[PDB]
Amino acid sequence: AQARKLVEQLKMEANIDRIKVSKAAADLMAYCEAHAKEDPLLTPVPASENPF
Amino acid sequence: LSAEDKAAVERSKMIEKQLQKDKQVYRATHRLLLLGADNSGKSTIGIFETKFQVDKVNFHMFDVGGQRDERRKWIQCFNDVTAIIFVVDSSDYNRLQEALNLFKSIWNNRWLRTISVILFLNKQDLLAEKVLAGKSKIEDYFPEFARYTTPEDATPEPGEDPRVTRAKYFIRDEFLRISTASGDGRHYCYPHFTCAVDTENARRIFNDCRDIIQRMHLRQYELL
Amino acid sequence: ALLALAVLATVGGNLLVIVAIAWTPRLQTMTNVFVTSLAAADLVMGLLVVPPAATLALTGHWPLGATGCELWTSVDVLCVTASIWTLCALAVDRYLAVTNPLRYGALVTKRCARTAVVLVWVVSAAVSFAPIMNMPYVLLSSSVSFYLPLLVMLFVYARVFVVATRQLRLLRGELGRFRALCTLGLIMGTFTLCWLPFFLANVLRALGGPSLVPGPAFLALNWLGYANSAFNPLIYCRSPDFRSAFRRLLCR
Amino acid sequence: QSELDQLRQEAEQLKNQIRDARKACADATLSQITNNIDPVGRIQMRTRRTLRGHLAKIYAMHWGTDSRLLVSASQDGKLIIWDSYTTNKVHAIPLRSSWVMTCAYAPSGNYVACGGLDNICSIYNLKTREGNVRVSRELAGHTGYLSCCRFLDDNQIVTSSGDTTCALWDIETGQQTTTFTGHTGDVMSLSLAPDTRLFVSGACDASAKLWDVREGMCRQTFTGHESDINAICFFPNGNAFATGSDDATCRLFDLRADQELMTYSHDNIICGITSVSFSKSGRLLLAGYDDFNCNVWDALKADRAGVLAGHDNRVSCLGVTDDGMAVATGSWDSFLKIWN
Amino acid sequence: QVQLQESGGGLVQPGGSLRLSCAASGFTFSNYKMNWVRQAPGKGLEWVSDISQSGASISYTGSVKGRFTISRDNAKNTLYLQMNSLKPEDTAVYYCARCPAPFTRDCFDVTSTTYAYRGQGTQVTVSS
Amino acid sequence: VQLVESGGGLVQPGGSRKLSCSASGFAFSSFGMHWVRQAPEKGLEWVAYISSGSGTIYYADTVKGRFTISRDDPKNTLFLQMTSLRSEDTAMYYCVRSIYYYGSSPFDFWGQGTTLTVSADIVMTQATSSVPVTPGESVSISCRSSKSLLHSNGNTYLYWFLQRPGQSPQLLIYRMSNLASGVPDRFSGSGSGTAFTLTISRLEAEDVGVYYCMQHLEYPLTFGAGTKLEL
Ligand SMILES: CC(C)NC[C@H](O)COc1cccc2[nH]c3ccccc3c12
Repeated sequence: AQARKLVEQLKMEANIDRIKVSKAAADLMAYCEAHAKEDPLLTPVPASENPF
Repeated sequence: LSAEDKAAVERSKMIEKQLQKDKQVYRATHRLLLLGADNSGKSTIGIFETKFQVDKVNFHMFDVGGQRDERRKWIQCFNDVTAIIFVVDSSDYNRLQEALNLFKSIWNNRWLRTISVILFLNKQDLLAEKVLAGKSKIEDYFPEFARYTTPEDATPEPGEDPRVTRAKYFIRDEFLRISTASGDGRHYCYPHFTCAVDTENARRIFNDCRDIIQRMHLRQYELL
Repeated sequence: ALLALAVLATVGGNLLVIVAIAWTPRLQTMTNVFVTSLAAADLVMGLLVVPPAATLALTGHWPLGATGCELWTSVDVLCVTASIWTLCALAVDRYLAVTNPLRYGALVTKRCARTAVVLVWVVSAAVSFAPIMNMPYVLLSSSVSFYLPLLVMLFVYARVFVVATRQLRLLRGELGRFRALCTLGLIMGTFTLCWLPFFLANVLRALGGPSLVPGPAFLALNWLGYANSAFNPLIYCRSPDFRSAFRRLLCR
Repeated sequence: QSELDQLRQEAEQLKNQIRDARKACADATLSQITNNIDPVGRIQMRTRRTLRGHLAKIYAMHWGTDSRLLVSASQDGKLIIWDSYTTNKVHAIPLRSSWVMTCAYAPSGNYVACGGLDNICSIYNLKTREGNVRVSRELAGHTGYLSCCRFLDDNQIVTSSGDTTCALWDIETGQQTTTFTGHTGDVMSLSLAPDTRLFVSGACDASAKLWDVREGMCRQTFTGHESDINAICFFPNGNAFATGSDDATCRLFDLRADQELMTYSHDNIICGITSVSFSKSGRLLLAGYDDFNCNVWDALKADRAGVLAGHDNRVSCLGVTDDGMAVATGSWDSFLKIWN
Repeated sequence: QVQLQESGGGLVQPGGSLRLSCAASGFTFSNYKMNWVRQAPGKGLEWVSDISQSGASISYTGSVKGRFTISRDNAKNTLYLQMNSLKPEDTAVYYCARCPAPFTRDCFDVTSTTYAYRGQGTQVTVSS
Repeated sequence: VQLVESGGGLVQPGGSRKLSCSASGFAFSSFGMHWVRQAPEKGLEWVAYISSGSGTIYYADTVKGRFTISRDDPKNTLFLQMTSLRSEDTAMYYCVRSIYYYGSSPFDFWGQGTTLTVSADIVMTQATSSVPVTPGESVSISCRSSKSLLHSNGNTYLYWFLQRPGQSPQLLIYRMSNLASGVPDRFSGSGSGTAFTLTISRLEAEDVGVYYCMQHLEYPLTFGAGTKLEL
C-alpha cells in the first residue's frame, strides 16, 4: 500500500474540474486592474501621505 | 515627540544597551558544527549542544541529530560558524567513500565554501587492529592504495606498524586531496588522528580555531 | 599649485572616509574607530593646517594673524601627533588581531577603542600645548610624537610580518602537496618616507643649532609630511568593503 | 512485479491523464492574455528605513496586521519586535534555541511564534499582566526542523516542518488537530489563503500542494519546477499563488487552472529565490534572490520592473504590509530595510 | 515535472557487459550534475559515479573503478552507465540521481532514503 | 501584580519621611513608576515620575526640588524621599506602574497607597462634579482640556480612571479610545481635541465612585477635579 496512497491522491486530483486558462488569466487581470488604485507600490503616494 | 514617544524611545535605547551586552557575550563565543556518520563516534567528541572552555575562550559545539538524512537545507544555517568539525570512521572502509562524498559536498557547498573543516579520523585504534588483522584490505574499496607510499612528512607514532601508517595516511590524504582540489585558500582542512580515549581534542580544536581565525585576519588585512 | 591639489585631496578623501564609516553600519568594526580618528586628524590637517602654510609659501604674507600663528603651530603639532599615534594604534590593533585572534575577539572592546582614541588625542593636545603653559623640548616632543610610536610600529609589524610569512609558506606547502611584504612595506614606507626626514631634521636642528638645516629644507620636509596626511586614506581603506561603501556613497 | 508494476503503471497513466487535461485547458498563455496592457514601467523603491538591532543573520520576518509592527528572528537567538515608523524596538525576546528559521505575527497581535532546528513551535504572549514577553505554548510533535509557521487565529496555528509534513495545531490543548502528509521532501514554506480555508506549501520535491484545512486533504498538486521550492505566497485574490525555487525561476500557479501560468526568470539569473511576496493588487511580485538583490517582477508581463539593491548579503525574508505601504526585506547582514 | 526514467537492467552472467540508460525529462539537463547510485539487497543506498554538467569531471567508487564508465549526452537529455566485467557483488537495483540544484558542484542528499530527484530503479542482477 | 506602599503617618511640618513602594508580580525593572497623591478632600495629583532604569526623572512644580525619587530594581522597591513637609502635603500617595511602548497601556496598575498626614500647565475641567444616576441607564461624562491633546500622530493622550470608594483607582480608557484589560465593553471612550467624553452603557454595580480624566500629552501631568458618579 506504499504507492496505493499515491495512486489514490492522483485519482483525487484527476477528479477535480479545471476551468480554461484564458478565463483564469482574465480573472487575474481583472483583479489586478480593479485593485490597482489601492496599491501604494504601483503608484507611489505623495510624501505627505507616506507613513515612512 | 510626545512624553510617551520619548519614553518609548528611551525604552528602545535600553533594549539596545542590552543588545550591546549580548553582542559582547556573543562575539567572544566560537561556534562549531559537529557532523559525522551514525557509527562515526562523534558523540564522544534532538540537538546536543556542548559548551566547553579552553584558555578563557568560549566554544559552543552543536551536534544536530534530530533531523532526517536530507541535510541540504538546514546545513545552510551554519554559514557563519568558526569551523565545521567533521568526524569520520577510519576503520569502516565501506562507508569511507560516503564520508568522502559528504566532505566533498560540504567543501564545495556554495554557502559552506568559507568555512574551515577540522577533520577527526576517529577510530584509529580500530583501524590499526583491522589493518594488522586480515579482516579486510583497503585496496578492495580503493584500488589506488596499491600505488601509494607513506608521505615524507608523515610522522609515525612509536611502536606502530608502517602498514598502519600507510593506511591512516592514505585515509587522511583522500580527504586532503578533496580539500585542496579547490577552495583557493579561503578555507582549510585540518586533519587529526583521534582515539576514543583521547582527551586532547579540546586543545586541538582550540589550536585549529586559532589558526583559522589568524588566517582569516591575515586575509582581511591583505597579508595572505 | 600642487599644494592646492594636496589640500583638496586630503579634505575630500578624509571627509569621504569619515562619512562612509559613520553612515555605513557594516563598516563600524572597532578598527574603523581608529581609522576615523586618523581620518579626523587628516581632515583637520587639510583644513586648519595646510591652507595657511600653502598660502604663506605661495605668498610671503602669513594668512593668519600674528597671534593666530602661535595657536596654528599648536594645531599642527596636535594634529600630526594625533595622526602618528593613531597610526601606531592601528598597527597595535592589527598585531592583536593577527597574533591573538581568539582572545582579540573581546580583548579590545568599544570601551577600550574609545578610551584609546581619547587618550591619543589628549596626549596629542598635551604635547602640542605644553609650550603655551627649546632644544630639550624639541628632542622630547619628537621622541614622544614620532620616534616612540615608530619603534612600536616597527616591532609590531615585524612580528606580524614573521607570522604572516610563516602562514603563507605553510599554506603554500599545504596546497602544493597534491602579499605581506607589499602591504607592510607600503604602510611603513609611506609613513617613514614622509615623517622620518622631518623628525630627523628636527633633532638635527635641535642638537647642532638651527643653522645646520636651512629653513626652506625644513619647510620642504614638513611639506612632505603633509603629503603623508593626504595619502593616509589610500592605504588604510583599500578593502573591498571600504570600496563598496565609497561606491555606494558617491554614486547617488 | 505485482504492486511495484501495477501501482507504478496506474500512476503513470494518471499523470499522463492530468498532463492531457492541462494541455486541453491551456487555451492561451497569460503572457499574451496581457500582451496588450501598458508596461508597469520601473518601480524605483528606495530604502526608507533601516532597522539595525540584530546581532547576526536574519532568517525571517513577519508584519503585524496593523502594517506598522513587525517581528524578526536572527541567528543570535533573539526575537525583536520593531515599530517600523519610528525604528523603535518594542520588544526583544531571548530565545532558548538560536537556530530559529521562522517567526510568525498573530493577526490579532497578542501572540508571536518562533521555531527552527529544535522541531518545536514556541508561542510567546505579548500582552501579559507580568509586563514581560513570556512563552505560553511550546508545540512539540514535529520530527524535523520547522521551516514555517502561520497563525490561523489566536488559538490555531499552521506549521510546516522538514519532516515532509505540515500540521494544524491548537495552542489551547497543544496537540495537532490535523497532520498534512504527501510531500516527498522538506516543506520549506507555507502561505495561508485570504479566506484561510486552505493553504499551499512548497517542498523540496519541486512541487507545491494545496491543502484544505478542515478536511486535512491535499486538493491539488502543482509541478513545473526542477529544484527545491523555497518560497510560496498566495495571490491577493486567493485563486493563485507564486513559488520561488533554487532553479532561479519563479512560477505562478492558478488554483482553478491547476497549472503554471508564467515563469519569472531570465537567462542571466542563476541564483535561487529565498522569498517571494505580492503587492496589494498582485501586480508586482517581489522576489529575494541569493545574489544579495531583490527583483520586482511584473506579475502579468514577466519583465523585471525593478531591483531592490542595497543588501550586502543573502536576502532571507521579504514581506509586504497588509496595507501595502512598504516592503520589509531581511538579509544575512543583520539588517532589516523598509522600502517605499 | 522532474521525471528520471532509467532502464537497461537484466539478467547477465558474471563478467559480462551491460549499458544502463537514464532518460531525464522535466528539467534542463545541461546544468545539473548527474549521479548513479545503487542499493544492493540487504544494504542501504550507496553512490557509484557522478559526471559534471559538461562531462569534464568524472568520478567513481573504488569498487567500480576501471570497469564502470559513465557518460552523459546533453543533446538527448540522457545519462549512460556502461558496465563491464560484472561481479556477483554488483547485483543491485540502480537508481539515476540528480544534483538538487543547478550550476553546483555539491550533490547533497543524493543517497538519502527518500530523495525526490531519483528514478525508480532497474534490477541489475548478475549470477551464474 | 501587587504594589505595597508604606511610611505614611503623623509627621511634623518640619521633618522628613521616606516613602517605599514594594513590587511583586511584574518586571519592575522594565516599568516606569509614578507617585500620585490625593488629599482627603481633593482629587488625584501627580507628584513625581522615575523612568525605567532611572534614566529620566520628572517632578511636579509644587514639590520640585523639595522631593526626591529613586528606585531599587534588584530589590524591586520604589523610593520617594520627602524633606521639609508642608501642611498641604496631607494626602494618600499612590504607587503607579506604567510601561511605554507602541500600543502599551500606561497607568494600568495603582498601588493600594499609604496615607500620610502633616500636622505651562494643562488644566482639565470636569463639569457636573456631583450628579445622581440610576442603574440600568446609560450615562455620559465629559471632561474638556485647555490644549488639544491630539499630537498629529492620532494620539489624543487622554486617560480615564475609576476611583471606587475604599480602593485605589484603575485605568479604564487609555488614548481616549482604547479599553484596558479587565474592563468591560460597556465603557466607551470618544471625543476630539480639547473636548472628551466618557460613555457608560447599562449602568450596573461596582461603578459608583469618582471618574477622573488625566492627560499624558506632556509631563506636567494634570488630573480633572473628579465627577462623583452617585446613585
Ligand atoms: C612648527 C609647525 C610650523 N610645523 C610643525 C609640523 O607640522 C609638525 O611638527 C611636529 C609634530 C609633532 C611633534 C613635534 N615636535 C616639534 C618640535 C618642534 C617643531 C615641530 C615639532 C613637531
